[PDB]
Amino acid sequence: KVQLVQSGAELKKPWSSVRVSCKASGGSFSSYAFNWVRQAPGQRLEWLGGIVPLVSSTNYAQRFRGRVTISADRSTSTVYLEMTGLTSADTAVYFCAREGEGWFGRPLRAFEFWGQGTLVTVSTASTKGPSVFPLAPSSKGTAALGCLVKDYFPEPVTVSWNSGALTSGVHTFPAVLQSSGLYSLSSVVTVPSSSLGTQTYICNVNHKPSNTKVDKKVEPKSC
Amino acid sequence: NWFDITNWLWYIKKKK
Amino acid sequence: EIVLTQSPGTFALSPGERATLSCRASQSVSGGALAWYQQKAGQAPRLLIYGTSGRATGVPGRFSGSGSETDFSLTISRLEPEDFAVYYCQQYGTSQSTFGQGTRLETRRTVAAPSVFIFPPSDEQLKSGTASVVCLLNNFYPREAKVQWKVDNALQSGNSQESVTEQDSKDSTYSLSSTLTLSKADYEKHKVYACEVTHQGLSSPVTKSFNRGE
Repeated sequence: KVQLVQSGAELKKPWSSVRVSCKASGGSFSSYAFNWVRQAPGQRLEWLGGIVPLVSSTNYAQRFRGRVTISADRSTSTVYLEMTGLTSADTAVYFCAREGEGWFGRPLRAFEFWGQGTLVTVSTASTKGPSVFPLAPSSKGTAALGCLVKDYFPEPVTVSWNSGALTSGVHTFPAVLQSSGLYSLSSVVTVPSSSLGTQTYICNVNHKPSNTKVDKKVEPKSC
Repeated sequence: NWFDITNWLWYIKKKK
Repeated sequence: EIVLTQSPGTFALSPGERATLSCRASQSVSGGALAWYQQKAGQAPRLLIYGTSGRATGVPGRFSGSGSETDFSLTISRLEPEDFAVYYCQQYGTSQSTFGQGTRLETRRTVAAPSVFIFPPSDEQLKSGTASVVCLLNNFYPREAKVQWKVDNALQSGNSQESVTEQDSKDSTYSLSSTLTLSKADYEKHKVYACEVTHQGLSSPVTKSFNRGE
């Protein structure tokens, strides 16, 4: 079975360069086309270019001409993407993809095999854990409460409630990128109003890039 | 069309 | 450059119904070199169809592709629950390959107005020098919604950000969070904080507000 395994997430400053690897296994390598495609958060797929290793033939999207270089190492069955001149417009998940193989070994051109994706974040920001602030339930039969996971960098964070015991009514929203260069997200849950005096609600936040784990008890508002 | 290169390789190898 | 335009942008259907998705090219695509991909949240694309009508290995028989020249189609003869996803077309008939912008298939349901909640900034955050006011629009359908912030009855601009959950897999709704960001100074300067919400399910706009320090 053809498998493509990419290198790990990358954090880069603007105007620096990034190299992403893609190691292929489970078939022939050199006579098939490998391509790179990216996807900015919540946006469409964008083809960057490709290589045919056997003949050392590359092909690049005109909007990246000069910034993108693709190469291949036949001895290790690995294809590489190099992108220079990085800016925040290049923050995206980068995928390697290989064309399919049809009947009689015919190459299919369309992209049948895909890597797991590589997040590349381009920013001046430094890695930073979140502050976790409570969104306390209204002092006034359903109540909404939550946690604001603020000013972390880079993506991603995970949020659970009561160590995973509370899942119904939970909405953990996509983060937004603030003008500070830092991310913020909210996670809310709707619970019975009558449970507010008796049940404890704790949001469990994990930001693996900074090794930051926070538990925040969200208590009814009071003054 | 660059996306046809590997088909030509496959054709040329299968041909002879 | 060949521009691919997918339509509709969003489709609301139910399992058991047929879906036909379309992909129109700004100029003829050479030799039927057109593929269709499926993508679910957080996953890599999956090839469904290659060369206009070839069914990729392991793709169910209910998927088929058709078309020619500048007009291409993906048909799902009878939807299943796992078919609700984003679908992309792609042309590779010339050296500069391009993708369409995507069509999302959502599950249809009855119009549902949001339940709106407003959250003052916590004292904890305020003691740090910043203030975030949060407005939650919970469990509404369809996806389109409008949030207006008002501070002392004055409409705010450029100081809010929002995001929306994926469609809920059980009840077909969406939720939306909007955050109004102000300095602690500006937050202590004003008194009345309001989020006004408009949505097709509402016969009149819903305003949730609080007075700072109450």
